[PDB]
Amino acid sequence: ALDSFTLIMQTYNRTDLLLRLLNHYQAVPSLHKVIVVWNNVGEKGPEELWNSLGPHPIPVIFKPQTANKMRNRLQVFPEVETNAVLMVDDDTLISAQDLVFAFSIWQQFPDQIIGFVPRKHVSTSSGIYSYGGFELQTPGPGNGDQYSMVLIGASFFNSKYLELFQKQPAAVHALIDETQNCDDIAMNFLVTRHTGKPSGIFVKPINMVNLEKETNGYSGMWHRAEHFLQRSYCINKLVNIYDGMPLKYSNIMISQFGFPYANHK
Amino acid sequence: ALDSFTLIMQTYNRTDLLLRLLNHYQAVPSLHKVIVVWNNVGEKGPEELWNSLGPHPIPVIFKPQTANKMRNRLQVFPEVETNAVLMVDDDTLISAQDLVFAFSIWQQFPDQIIGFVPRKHVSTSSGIYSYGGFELQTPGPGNGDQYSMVLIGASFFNSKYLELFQKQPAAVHALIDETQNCDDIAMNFLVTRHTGKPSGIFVKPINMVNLEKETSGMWHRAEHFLQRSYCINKLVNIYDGMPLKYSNIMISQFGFPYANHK
Ligand SMILES: O=c1ccn([C@@H]2O[C@H](COP(=O)(O)OP(=O)(O)O)[C@@H](O)[C@H]2O)c(=O)[nH]1
Ligand SMILES: O=c1ccn([C@@H]2O[C@H](COP(=O)(O)OP(=O)(O)O)[C@@H](O)[C@H]2O)c(=O)[nH]1
Ligand SMILES: O=C(O)[C@H]1O[C@@H](O[C@@H]2[C@@H](O)[C@H](O)O[C@H](CO)[C@@H]2O)[C@H](O)[C@@H](O)[C@@H]1O
Ligand SMILES: O=C(O)[C@H]1O[C@@H](O[C@@H]2[C@@H](O)[C@H](O)O[C@H](CO)[C@@H]2O)[C@H](O)[C@@H](O)[C@@H]1O
Ligand SMILES: [Mn+2]
Ligand SMILES: [Mn+2]
Repeated sequence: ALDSFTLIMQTYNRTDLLLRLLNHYQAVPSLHKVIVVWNNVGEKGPEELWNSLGPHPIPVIFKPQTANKMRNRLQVFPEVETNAVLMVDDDTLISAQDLVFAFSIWQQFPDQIIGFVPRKHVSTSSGIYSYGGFELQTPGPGNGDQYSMVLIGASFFNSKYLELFQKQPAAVHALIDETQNCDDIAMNFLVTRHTGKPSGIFVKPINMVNLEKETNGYSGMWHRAEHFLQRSYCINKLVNIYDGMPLKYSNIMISQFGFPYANHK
Repeated sequence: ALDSFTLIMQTYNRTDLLLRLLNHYQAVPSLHKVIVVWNNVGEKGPEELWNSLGPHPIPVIFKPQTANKMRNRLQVFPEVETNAVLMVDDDTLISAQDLVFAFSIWQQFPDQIIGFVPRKHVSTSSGIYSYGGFELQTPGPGNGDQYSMVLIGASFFNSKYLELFQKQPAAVHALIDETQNCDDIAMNFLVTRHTGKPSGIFVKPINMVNLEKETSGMWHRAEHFLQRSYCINKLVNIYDGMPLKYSNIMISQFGFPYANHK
C-alpha cells in the first residue's frame, strides 16, 4: 500500500479495448490495485471472464455505476488505499517505462497533476478565454509555448483531490453533468487553487499510444462537433463560478535523463 | 530584483576569449551585473579597454585577485546584489535563450543548482567512489541514467551559498586549493547537505557551445579526472558520509523548439 498507486479506469462501450489494456496495466510496477468504473448501465460486467483468466498480479475491483457520468471516476472510492491515483482513459496505453518514471516524479510533487497530455487556455478578448493546444499562439511571455492544464485521463494525482473535488461548489458538479465534459478542466482549477502552483507538470511520454480506432463501438468523445467549442465554454463558466481565472502557465517539460540513451546531449 | 541575476566569470590566460564572451553576456535579459574574477596575478585588467568600448548595458566589475586559485570565484563579493548567481567558465557560450529559461527554472527552485552540465559519482567497491558522466553504468534503479552533480561552471545557484561555502570545514578549502579543482564538487556536496534534496536540477541546453579551443583547458591535464574521483572520496571523508543524491530529471522548455513536445 506504501509507494504504490491505484489505477482508476472508467470504461464506456469499449469493453474489448478495456480487456486489452487491463492485460497491460496489471503488470506495471508499483501498481497496488485497479478500479474499473463501469459506466455501461444494465450491462453485465466482465469480472467473471476476468477471473476465469486469473490469477492476476493485483486485485481488480469492478464497480457498476448508477448512470453513465464523466464524474463517476471522481468519487471517493473506499478501496483506494494509496496516496496516488493513476487515471487513464480506456483507450490509452502508456508504456510501463513511462508510468514508473512519471510516478517517481509524482512523488516529488504529490500536490500536482503529473501527466502526459498538456493543454492550455488563451485569451484575446479581455476576460474571455478559449481552450486549445499548441496550435494557438503562446499566451506566455517570451519563447516557446506554455500549458496551464494536464488532462487527468493520463495522469498521476494525489487521491485526496477526489475528496476535495466532492467538496467543490454545486455549480461545478452541475456544470460537469450538464456537459459530460470538462471534468478534467475542473480538477485542474481545483488543484491550482489549492496549491497556488501550476496544476500540473508535463512529462513527455516516450511510448504512449491511443487505441481509439481499434475498437468496436463509439468513435470517441473528442470527435463530436461541439467538443472543443464546449471546452472553451467550460473554462469561461468556471471563471464565473469561482469568480476568477486560477490556472497558471508553465513551460516545464520533463524527460527521463538518459532514456533513451544519451538524450541529454 | 529577484527578477535578475549576477554573472560571476573567472578568467585565466584567456583574455581574448573573455572579451568575446563578454560581448554576448552583457546583452542577456535579466542580467544585473557582471563580476570578472581576474585570476591573472600581475597582468593589467581590461577595464580600460572595456570602458573605451562602452557604453555597456550593465556594470561590469573586474576584481583583481591576489593569487590564481579556483575558489576565488566562490568568495562573497560585496557587489553581488541578486539572489541568483550565474556562474560560467570563460570558455563557454550559453545562448540567451538557455539562460532566460534556466533562470526561470532556478526561480522555482532557488535552493538548487540549475545547470547545463550534469555529472555523477558511482561506487563499485562499497565505500570507494568514482567520478564520471554517462560513460559509466547507471548507479541507480534500472532505467536510463542518473546524475548527482551539476557543474557550477555553467549554472544558476543562490548567492547565499557562497557565504555558506566560506563557513565550510577548513579541510574543504585546503582540498580545493591543493588540487586547484573540485570547487564545483564541493559546492554540490554543500547544497545537497543543506537542502536534503538533489544538489542540482539539469536543464538541457538548446544552444550552448564550448570555445575552449579558440584561444588550452584544464580537463585535458593527465590527472584531471583521476583527481575528481579523489575529491569525492576526500570530501566524503571530511563529511563522514556521501550526501550527493541521484536525480533522473531532465528539464526542457515546452515548445522550444516548436512542437518538441510531440
Ligand atoms: O459517454 C461517455 C464517454 C466517455 N467515457 C469514458 O471517459 C473517458 C474519456 O472518453 P473519450 O476517450 O471518448 O474522451 P476523448 O479522448 O475522446 O475526449 C474514457 O475513460 C471513457 O471510457 C464515459 O465514461 N462516458
Ligand atoms: O589555473 C586556472 C585554471 C582555470 N581557471 C578558470 O577556472 C574555470 C575552469 O577552468 P577550465 O575551463 O580550464 O576547466 P575545464 O573545462 O578544462 O575543466 C575557468 O573559468 C577558467 O578561466 C582559473 O581561474 N585558473
Ligand atoms: O479535449 C482535448 O483536448 C482532447 O484532445 C484529444 O487530442 C487530439 C490530438 O490527439 C490530435 O493530434 O489533435 C487534436 C486537435 O488538435 C486533439 O488535440 C485527446 O485525445 C482527448 O482525450 C482530449 O480530451
Ligand atoms: O570533469 C569534467 O567532468 C569535466 O568534463 C569536461 O567535458 C568533457 C566533454 O566535453 C567531452 O565530450 O567528454 C569528456 C569526457 O571524456 C568530458 O566530459 C568539461 O568541459 C569540464 O569543464 C569538466 O570539468
Ligand atoms: Mn479518448
Ligand atoms: Mn573549460
